[PDB]
Amino acid sequence: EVLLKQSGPEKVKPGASVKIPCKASGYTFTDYNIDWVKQSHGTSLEWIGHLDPNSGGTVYNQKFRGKATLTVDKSSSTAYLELRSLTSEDTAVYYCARSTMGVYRSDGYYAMDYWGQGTSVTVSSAKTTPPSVYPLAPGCGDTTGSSVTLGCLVKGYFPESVTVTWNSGSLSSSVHTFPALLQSGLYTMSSSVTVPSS
Amino acid sequence: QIVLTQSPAIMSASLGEEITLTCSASSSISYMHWYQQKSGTSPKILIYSTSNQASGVPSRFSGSGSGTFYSLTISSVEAEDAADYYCHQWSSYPWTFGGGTKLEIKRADAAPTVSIFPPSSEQLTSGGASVVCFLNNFYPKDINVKWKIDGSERQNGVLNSWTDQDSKDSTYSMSSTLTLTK
Amino acid sequence: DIQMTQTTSSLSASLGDRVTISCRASQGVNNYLNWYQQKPDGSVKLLIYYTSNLHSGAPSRFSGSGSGTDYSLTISNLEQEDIATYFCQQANMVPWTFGGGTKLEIKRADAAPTVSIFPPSSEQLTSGGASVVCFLNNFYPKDINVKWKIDGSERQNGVLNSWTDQDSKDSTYSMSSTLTLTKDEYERHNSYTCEAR
Amino acid sequence: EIQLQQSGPERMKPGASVKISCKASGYSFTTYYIHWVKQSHGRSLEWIGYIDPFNDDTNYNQKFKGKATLTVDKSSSTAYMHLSSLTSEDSAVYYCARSYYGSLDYWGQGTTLTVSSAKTTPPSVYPLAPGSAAQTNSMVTLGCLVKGYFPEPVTVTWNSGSLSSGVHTFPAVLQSDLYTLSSSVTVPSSTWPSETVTCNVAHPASST
Amino acid sequence: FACKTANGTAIPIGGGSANVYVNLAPVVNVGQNLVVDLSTQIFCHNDYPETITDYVTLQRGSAYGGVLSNFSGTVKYSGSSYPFPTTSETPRVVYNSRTDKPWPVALYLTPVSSAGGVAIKAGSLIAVLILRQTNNYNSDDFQFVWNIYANNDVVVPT
Ligand SMILES: CO[C@H]1O[C@H](CO)[C@@H](O)[C@H](O)[C@@H]1O
Repeated sequence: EVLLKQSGPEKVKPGASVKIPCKASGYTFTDYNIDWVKQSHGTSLEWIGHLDPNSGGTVYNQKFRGKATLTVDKSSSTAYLELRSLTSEDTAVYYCARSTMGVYRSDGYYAMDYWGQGTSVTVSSAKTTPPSVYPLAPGCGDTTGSSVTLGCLVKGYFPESVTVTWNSGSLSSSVHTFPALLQSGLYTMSSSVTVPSS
Repeated sequence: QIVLTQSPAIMSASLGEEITLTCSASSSISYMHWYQQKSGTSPKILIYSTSNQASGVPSRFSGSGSGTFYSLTISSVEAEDAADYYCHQWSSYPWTFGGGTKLEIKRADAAPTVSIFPPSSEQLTSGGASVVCFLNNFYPKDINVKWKIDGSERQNGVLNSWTDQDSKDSTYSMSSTLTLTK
Repeated sequence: DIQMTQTTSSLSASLGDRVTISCRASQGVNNYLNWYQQKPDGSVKLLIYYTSNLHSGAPSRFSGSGSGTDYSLTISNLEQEDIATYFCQQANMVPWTFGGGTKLEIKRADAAPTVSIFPPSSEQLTSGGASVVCFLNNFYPKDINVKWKIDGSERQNGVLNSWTDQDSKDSTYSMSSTLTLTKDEYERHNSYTCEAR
Repeated sequence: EIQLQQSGPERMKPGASVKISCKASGYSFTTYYIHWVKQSHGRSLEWIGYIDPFNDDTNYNQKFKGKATLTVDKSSSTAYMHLSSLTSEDSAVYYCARSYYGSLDYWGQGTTLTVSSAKTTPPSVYPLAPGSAAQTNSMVTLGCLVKGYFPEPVTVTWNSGSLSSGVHTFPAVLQSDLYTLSSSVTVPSSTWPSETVTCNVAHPASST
Repeated sequence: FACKTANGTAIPIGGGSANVYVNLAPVVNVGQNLVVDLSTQIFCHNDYPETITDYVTLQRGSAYGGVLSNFSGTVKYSGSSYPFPTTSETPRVVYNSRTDKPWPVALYLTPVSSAGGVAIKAGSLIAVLILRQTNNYNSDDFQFVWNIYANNDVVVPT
């Protein structure tokens, strides 16, 4: 079906530049426009610019005029967002979306109707550090009931992107994932699961 | 630049109740549009042109307003409606979004199902240790956790983390940890 | 509805002459009168709109004039490509109404018909019928009347006629007439004649 | 450039209904109206109505109300005319045209419609030769009579096209719901009967 | 003969003036049309259909503001299209009922070269249209003026 796919999370140095693709599929790429939206601090949404795939014309937000440029490639159904000089204020998740605006719509439906999953951008000079995984196990005083509780601990990783899977992805319920918290310049997170005694 | 204001930033509603979110604007605009963002998911259109449900949106969502004042109404709250709701205008350039309003579900209280874990051998090999305590599937969000070592309280090194409100059973969960040397 | 009448159905002209065609409306049209040209093969296209405006691609030989209830079309140098039919149409009020048409023809030296008469074939009689036919080839102008006489008596029924358009190579008109009877009715008479003036 | 393409000729039966199409190309389809015009036998133009491709608003001539119905399909830039409860008086040519500045600006090629209960019928051919005496001494006139066929058209030729000059072929005329045609050629009297001549008739509808 | 808009503002018998605020599309691409439909907005009726027939024509239509500076197009009126702004008066629409019927006018404006940014500002005047009414019965000829305003901004990608 109609689907927009962006790249994975990024880590960049201050003063660098980065380009984010967003590939379209499942619909006529030239029959709709493209929007870009930036979500900062996990709450604040704001609009970057609007792009016309047929001609490549753009409507920018004057807040982002010197920061971002929007480009298109019809030959691959791909749109790009490029950020010119990253600083600490440029850390956010950047979303591409499909917009019906551009022509006259008889029903009056002018909206961003399909979004791509965001690409998180982290700007830091610190170096990458692989995580350490320690398993969690119950103690001697189990008092085991019909079900038991296990978990995992991930400690000391950077930047912030970690996914935890249990039992090769066979379990999708009774699972808790905990958001990571900064600790002396490194992240740490844990997960937990409840399974019947076995 | 038109500023859209949502009040209050956090709002609560029990299952089956009717609740009305609000978004006010600095200057007059002709339409208001509403977006829904569930946790760990992109935003999604919910209402367009101030009164129209989008494609596939259940009929229990409605919108109304005019001029400088609009509102979004959820007639009967289901447990999957715990999300962040945003207001948006394109009637004036540049197009702006609201600050957001988080919706929380009220249910019956529940006791936390506690667990504890001693440091495993893997971290013991490196010389450091961390003791982890879980608290799963409890309501409501606010809870305080304390540690005791050899009959004495420890007041440092404790870090705590809360998950988001569940979209199935409307509960919270918390993980508390303590990191120590050998 | 607005009745639209053109003065003449046919216009004789010669190549290079100046031809003018007039239209008339039963009620004033605030301009909004158009002129179309239909080639003999049946294709139609617009020549002039809004009483004076040349459509793109139309030759410059055409011009328009008029106001109120009276309008005219003019061709400066009549050419061979310009031999066709012309219609005036009003667009001031719905329903839109058209004129009756005016077909152009080339002027010529008069020619008398080359008349011929044919008795029925044997095969028609074998199939139980009879048709006597009369040809009138290469006459001018196009007006002509044909009368069938049987044994000195007149007749007015059982006759089909067929006229061709003006011939391009020599500008002459032709016509045929067919009188169809049954075999028994045909055989009870002796004199069949075709006289035409 | 701007072009309007219609469906081909139609052959229907009384009491039936027919639908014809007009495919527009070369311009913004919803910006301009589309009209329909009917030319009878005897060639007088009558105006049917117009349709707005933007929202399918229609206006009809009071003469054709109930009979005609216009619709448009803006997805593929095509308009449709529907004429139902056909009678013999509905045989004509029907035109689709674009409108600009009060004038029918561009026209389709025209769709011919025939309403007749008659069925395919091969023609009879009868030769025509002079009677006891020739009408003229210098030239002789020979005729060919093609009778009682259906439907149109029919081609005729003399000596397989050898007599390319001096030949006349009158248009066909209906009688008893069947068509009748005749053709004539003229040759010098020194040629006939010395040199053979034959009238060749072909009817595609019956493969004759 | 009287006319009124969708929000209920009327022009009495004899002519007058009124304001119309129109919702437009937020973006129009290069090579696309900005449709301003006024048939859903302006309604007119005839007071004495039993004895009088009314003829209604668009006598003038003018461009202002952003539409003047960034757009070109055509007007669509009762069977045909004409330039906008109009260089002459149109043919007649007949009103013969006591119930409201729309005024069938629409503007199809397309961006010119060197258009960009905010093409039309919110609340700005974009057109004035003059409705001229004449009747069969007597010498009355009245003018109904319509002022068209943009109800939002419009932008054009560059
Ligand atoms: C009675 O006179 C009024 O009402 C008719 C209604 O058609 C108008 O034509 C006329 O101009 C006046 O407005």
